[PDB]
Amino acid sequence: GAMGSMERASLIQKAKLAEQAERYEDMAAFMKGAVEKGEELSCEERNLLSVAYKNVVGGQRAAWRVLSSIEQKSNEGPEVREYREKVETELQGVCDTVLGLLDSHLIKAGDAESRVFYLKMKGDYYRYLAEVATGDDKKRIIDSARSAYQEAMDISKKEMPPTNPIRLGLALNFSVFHYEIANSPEEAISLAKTTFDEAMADLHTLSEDSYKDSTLIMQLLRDNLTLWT
Amino acid sequence: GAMGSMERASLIQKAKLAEQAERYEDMAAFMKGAVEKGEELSCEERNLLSVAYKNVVGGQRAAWRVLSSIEQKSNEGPEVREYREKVETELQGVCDTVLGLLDSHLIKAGDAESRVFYLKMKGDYYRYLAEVATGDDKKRIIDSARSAYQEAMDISKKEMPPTNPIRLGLALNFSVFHYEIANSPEEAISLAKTTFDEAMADLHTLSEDSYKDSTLIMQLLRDNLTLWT
Amino acid sequence: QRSTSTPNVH
Amino acid sequence: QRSTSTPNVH
Ligand SMILES: *CC(=O)NCC1CCN(S(=O)(=O)c2ccc(Cl)c(F)c2)CC1
Ligand SMILES: *CC(=O)NCC1CCN(S(=O)(=O)c2ccc(Cl)c(F)c2)CC1
Ligand SMILES: [Cl-]
Ligand SMILES: [Cl-]
Ligand SMILES: [Cl-]
Ligand SMILES: [Cl-]
Ligand SMILES: [Mg+2]
Ligand SMILES: [Mg+2]
Ligand SMILES: [Mg+2]
Ligand SMILES: [Mg+2]
Ligand SMILES: [Mg+2]
Ligand SMILES: [Mg+2]
Ligand SMILES: [Mg+2]
Ligand SMILES: [Mg+2]
Repeated sequence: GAMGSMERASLIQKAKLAEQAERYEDMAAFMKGAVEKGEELSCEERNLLSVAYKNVVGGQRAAWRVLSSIEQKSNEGPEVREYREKVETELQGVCDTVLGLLDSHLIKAGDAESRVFYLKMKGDYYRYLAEVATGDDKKRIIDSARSAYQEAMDISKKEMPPTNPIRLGLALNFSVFHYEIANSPEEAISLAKTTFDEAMADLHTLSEDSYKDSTLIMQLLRDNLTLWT
Repeated sequence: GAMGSMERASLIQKAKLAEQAERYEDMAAFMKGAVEKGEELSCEERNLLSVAYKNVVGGQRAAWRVLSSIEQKSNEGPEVREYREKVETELQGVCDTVLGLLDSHLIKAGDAESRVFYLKMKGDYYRYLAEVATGDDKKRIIDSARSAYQEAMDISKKEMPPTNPIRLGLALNFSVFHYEIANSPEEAISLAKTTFDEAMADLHTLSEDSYKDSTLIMQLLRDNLTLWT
Repeated sequence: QRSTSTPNVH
Repeated sequence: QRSTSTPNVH
């Protein structure tokens, strides 16, 4: 790999510099090189990996959405479709890269925190592939996303308190899957509601080092429920 | 080139889609392909080219500035310098690409508007190279920037009214050159002042199709003068 | 208006 | 605070 000659610690340091510089493709490349050293990631490093790729793919998703909307408004020349397909292919290549790292290196064994986080990540990037998929593929990707989310859900309910931010973020994203991808708004609404209600019922489990993250997700669950009702 | 097989009109159309999608590297690539067809650019197309590359290089400049500031604060491991050099090299490659298009294809002959705009662009991208340059190079790049700006200034004062937005934008950027690159604040201040004063004295020459651009630059000239006094 | 998923923090 | 140059429009 392009990062093969660089020390793991230097790769982590440069990922942090790239985040500060808002160079998220660089940051993702550095974090990929760090993963490929084959050691586990700490919580801080998992956050760098997460932030990097989510920034890269988020810009691709937002571009895809602009072009796809132009494409559909023009169905009421080949250039819009071609350019949309070009962005789509790039997005799928980024999702394939992330899913490959998860399967090749990251998902194992290990923290319950870390196992849940990687399975949630797997669900997310299958979901991003599902946003642009069609046909025989699309059903494959959707079941892949569900299976990853559902395994993460089982572990999280077993091993983490109901305010844990990975637990909450996973439940938030799983409900978005139900609503936006699986077309199961009742499933999405019931998951969002019980997730929020169970966090409030066990509010006392907020952690000193992550309570701002937890309460942010609880509010996002409530915003989705208002949107959906 | 990568765009060699695509129709010029399709390249322009896709540049416009890429601008809407905020894919400025794509937009710059499309506009480079359009330039390489060897026909002149219209005002609208010159704007696409300008917006695209300025977005690409602006993100590089802002990243370079973050890393350079971290680098200097750490002079009071090689990773910061290495990563700064990596961003620097990318920025210089973009400036070399733009300067090559200008010299290979764009600067000729033609509109006084267009001749001034390309010479101003040449000044700008030499100035961006000068922001990161040192040594025997730096003096070369600085004189190159001045020579391009000064020729553009002569033509603009001869052929364009004092409110013309290319004329104003050029004068604005030339004064920034004087202040920030050549370390000639009096030169910068006297150019900014006479540029603004001459635009107000001939305010009646504002054009219906560009007066918002003109008055924006006049305000930027005034903001620089307040900053500099 | 689309649903909100987990954002980037820290 | 640095000087302002020409911005991107349209
Ligand atoms: C200890 C650890 O694994 N840290 C890495 C974090 C864990 C949480 N995720 S998340 O994507 O679930 C998330 C992101 C933002 C916010 Cl505000 C959350 F509450 C959760 C990111 C990586
Ligand atoms: C007709 C034509 O050549 N249009 C292309 C424009 C001309 C002006 N430049 S500029 O960079 O000088 C400029 C940019 C923004 C604003 Cl608000 C200006 F007043 C000038 C861009 C390309
Ligand atoms: Cl394309
Ligand atoms: Cl279980
Ligand atoms: Cl580097
Ligand atoms: Cl003259
Ligand atoms: Mg190592
Ligand atoms: Mg029609
Ligand atoms: Mg497709
Ligand atoms: Mg262990
Ligand atoms: Mg052609
Ligand atoms: Mg020190
Ligand atoms: Mg250097
Ligand atoms: Mg002609």
